[PDB]
Amino acid sequence: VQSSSTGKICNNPHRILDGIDCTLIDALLGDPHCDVFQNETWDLFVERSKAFSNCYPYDVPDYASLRSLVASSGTLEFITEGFTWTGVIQNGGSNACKRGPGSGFFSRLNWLTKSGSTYPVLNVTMPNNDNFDKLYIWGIHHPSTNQEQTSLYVQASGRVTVSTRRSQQTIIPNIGSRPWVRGLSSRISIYWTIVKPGDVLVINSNGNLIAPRGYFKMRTGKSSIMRSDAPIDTCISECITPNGSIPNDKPFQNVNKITYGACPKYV
Amino acid sequence: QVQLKESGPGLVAPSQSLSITCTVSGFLLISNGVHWVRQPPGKGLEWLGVIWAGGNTNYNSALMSRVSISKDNSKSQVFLKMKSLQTDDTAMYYCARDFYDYDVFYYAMDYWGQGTSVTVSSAKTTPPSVYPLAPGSAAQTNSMVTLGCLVKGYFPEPVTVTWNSGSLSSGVHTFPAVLQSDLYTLSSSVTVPSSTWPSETVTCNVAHPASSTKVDKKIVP
Amino acid sequence: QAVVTQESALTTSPGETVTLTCRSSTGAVTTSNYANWVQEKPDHLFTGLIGGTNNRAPGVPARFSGSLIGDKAALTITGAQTEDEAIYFCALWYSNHWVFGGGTKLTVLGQPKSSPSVTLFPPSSEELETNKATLVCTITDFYPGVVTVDWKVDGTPVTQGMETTQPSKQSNNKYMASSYLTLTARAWERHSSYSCQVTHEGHTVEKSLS
Ligand SMILES: *[C@@H]1O[C@H](CO)[C@@H](O)[C@H](O)[C@H]1NC(C)=O
Ligand SMILES: [Zn+2]
Ligand SMILES: [Zn+2]
Ligand SMILES: [Zn+2]
Repeated sequence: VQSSSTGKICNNPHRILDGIDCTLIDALLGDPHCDVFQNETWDLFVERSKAFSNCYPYDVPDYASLRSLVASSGTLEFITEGFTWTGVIQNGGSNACKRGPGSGFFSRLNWLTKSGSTYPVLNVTMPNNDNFDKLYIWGIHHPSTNQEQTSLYVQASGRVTVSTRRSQQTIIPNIGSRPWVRGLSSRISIYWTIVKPGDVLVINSNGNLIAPRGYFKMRTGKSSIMRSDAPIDTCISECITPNGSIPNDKPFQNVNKITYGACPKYV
Repeated sequence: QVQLKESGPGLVAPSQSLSITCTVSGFLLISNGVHWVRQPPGKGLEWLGVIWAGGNTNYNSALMSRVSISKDNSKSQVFLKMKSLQTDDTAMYYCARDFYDYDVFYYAMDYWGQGTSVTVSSAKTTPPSVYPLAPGSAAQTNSMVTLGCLVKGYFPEPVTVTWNSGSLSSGVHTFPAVLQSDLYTLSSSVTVPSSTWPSETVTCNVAHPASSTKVDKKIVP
Repeated sequence: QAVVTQESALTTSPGETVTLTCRSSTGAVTTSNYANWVQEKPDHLFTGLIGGTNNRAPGVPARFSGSLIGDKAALTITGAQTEDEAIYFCALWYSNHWVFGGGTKLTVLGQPKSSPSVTLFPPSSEELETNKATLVCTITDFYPGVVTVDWKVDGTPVTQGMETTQPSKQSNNKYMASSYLTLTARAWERHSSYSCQVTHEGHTVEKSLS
């Protein structure tokens, strides 16, 4: 049995993307310090421990699953789209996610807020005419107070509906105070929607929408994600494990149940 | 960096239509609103109206019937359009950026433009009539006699008063123009020693570029 | 919508601690009003100073502070410096409508008081021939830059035909100004004595003729 690793993860021959201090999801949403991972691509994406977010406090229900769907796709290719928001202020941002001289937010998300006196009943629609699936990511904002809810969205309680021809997610914000994070007691909740060809993404809301800026091109799940603090070395090796590289010469390995590439069977 | 510039007419006749442009740079119009503030000569500031980032606008109740703000998000231009102009409208026109803080929730006018002056006059370019000013009442108080020169009714600004073609410089005091009737009157006074006037000639020179006229007028006792 | 009111002018000296104030006809100035304090410097080049009542804008020196003091909003320069001389405008938000104040002129006494040199000029024969008479009173070299000009005819007080230029800084930084009294030759003949009364720092210095 193969029962030992070099200790490092060899840079060759699989395109191994080290996230350094960004996890996938942070690099996905576009946390200011993962701006480097934009449009990046990989066979295997290793998430380190250092990893810390540092933008608007958010939570992703169905995290481990949205994470895996992206990880497999292996590309982070984002495609901007001409969304037309008429009636609200776009490009909103915050001090808990500074960028440049001040207030910032996730590069791949667009915070809409009221335009002066009002927040209209948004209802955009965006058809997928292409020959590939589209992975739209959006979110809902949950202010912690009826004051915040109304300063930003006017309406006393908002609602977000993101429908396609076969689905229908209607999440309604939930005002209340969550624990302080980077000075905030507020939160945003990340949702997703895959749109099949000849389908139409439809966003209708009248509050709290944290709109999509476009879509992520999705290829076929040949790639994979892995958490490991293993050093990366310049070397050729086929079987990668959280513990490092192990040779695929023996038929059974007992090093780890998680591996990448032509690997010995786990025992 | 943020930056706002106003480009407008400069001079428009009463009953015509005023159209100023505020060309913003370094921020998007869909991210911020732009405000219009005017400052008539020797008055306070007046808020004209505002165009929000959503396109909707909010105008000053009073002037609302005549104002009209718009904008071309793609060109980065905010447009202030005024109709049925009347003289009162002469004032400096300013566009300033509307700011909102998302964490403390307050409005504010952070970036002010440079401004652009707009005079609403129905006057044709007319040269200034220049009358010389001498003391008249010789009290013989002290060695400093003071002469003056009235530059009545010209248009538009500016005029260039000079005494003795520049020879006299010491205390030439040339005050700002005013708006009597519909033209600009102004004056300038040079002070000299009694042992200089009427002894020597002190001449007043008034060049008014706009109407290529240049009158000199010797000030007699 | 309402009427924001504030001090016409305030005169401090370096070091002193001045406090401009901003009142509301409609009532007390709350946080709801987002009191904005714009600073107008020479030749109308405005600059934001404080937003939302007390949020100090970046460039603004530590010495400027926004606050509510009772039912009115206020700005406090702590240790005013000559470079603080400016017109300080107050703006108050009232439901998607801004309302500015009259502005306060802040003088920061940086030099010795200087008394104006008044000069009344009688109408020129020339100007009279065309049947019009314009009295020119030139007030100059005064400091600080604030005078009040009043006209008098035969001892009685004038209330028409007078126009006074706002004061203008000089090169020596003192001030100059001017006032005109315009009457028709006929009306000019109708009286005997004419006077220009310049009031600066309590005293009044007048010049007159006949
Ligand atoms: C990502 O891809 C799009 C593809 O059309 C391009 O517009 C954008 O600049 C790309 N960004 C980077 C950092 O490669
Ligand atoms: Zn392989
Ligand atoms: Zn002088
Ligand atoms: Zn009389």
